[PDB]
Amino acid sequence: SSSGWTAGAAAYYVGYLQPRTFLLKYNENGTITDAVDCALDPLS
Amino acid sequence: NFNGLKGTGVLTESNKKFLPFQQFGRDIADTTDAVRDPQTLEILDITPC
Ligand SMILES: *[C@@H]1O[C@H](CO)[C@@H](O)[C@H](O)[C@H]1NC(C)=O
Ligand SMILES: *[C@@H]1O[C@H](CO)[C@@H](O)[C@H](O)[C@H]1NC(C)=O
Repeated sequence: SSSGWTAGAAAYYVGYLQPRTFLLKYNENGTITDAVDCALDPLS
Repeated sequence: NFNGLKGTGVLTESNKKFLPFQQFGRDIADTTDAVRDPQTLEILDITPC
């Protein structure tokens, strides 16, 4: 009933966004193949 | 004048792929290089004269 219930496994993740600048690489088909950050690391 | 786009050029058949949400096609200089005809779905390649 409302008191007493068994549930199965479940996992989820919640994350927060922020204004960033990214570099995106397209392919011949037109699908995004890779993306790289611009404000994370000196190499980035 | 495809869907309100006053331009002059040559229209030919194009084999390029379109994502379902994608409609237009663009190049490095922000020049429209592909359109989808509103009445009938098709791939057209705009090439200047
Ligand atoms: C489950 O069934 C019983 C049978 O009478 C009922 O009393 C109970 O309200 C039911 N569970 C819920 C959550 O309503
Ligand atoms: C408009 O054109 C499309 C494409 O041929 C057709 O499927 C549709 O029935 C037409 N509708 C009207 C109201 O003419």
